[PDB]
Amino acid sequence: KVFGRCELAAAMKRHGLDNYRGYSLGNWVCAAKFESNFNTQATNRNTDGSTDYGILQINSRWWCNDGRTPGSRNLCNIPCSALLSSDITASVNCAKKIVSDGNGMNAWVAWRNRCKGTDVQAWIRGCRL
Ligand SMILES: [Cl-]
Ligand SMILES: [Cl-]
Ligand code: NA
Repeated sequence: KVFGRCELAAAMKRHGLDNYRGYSLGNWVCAAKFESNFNTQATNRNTDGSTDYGILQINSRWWCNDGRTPGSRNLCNIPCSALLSSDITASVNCAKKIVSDGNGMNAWVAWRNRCKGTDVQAWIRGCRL
């Protein structure tokens, strides 16, 4: 599923990502924009052999099981395919664990490089929330 911008903002808010760990909703929408262009089916292979899955490009080295990432973990206790669903629940629940891991949203390199320190509220401007 390719979400609309305000559609995704609303779904993230309903799933409790608004201000989760202090990160306002626009931070999460911005991260999703640059990680996946709002496409739940996005996948990308990393140079280390792991793969990133879903709207927030959650990696299989630590967070989900894809059966093909040697020596990896599955700390969200989910198949990576669950992160590709039109229903964002699994991605949100795993993102909550990731963002609590110690480095906040810096876990998402693209958030650090493209969202952090910017006017992230623009990503939710105009949305009925
Ligand atoms: Cl915001
Ligand atoms: Cl933080
Ligand atoms: Na894994």
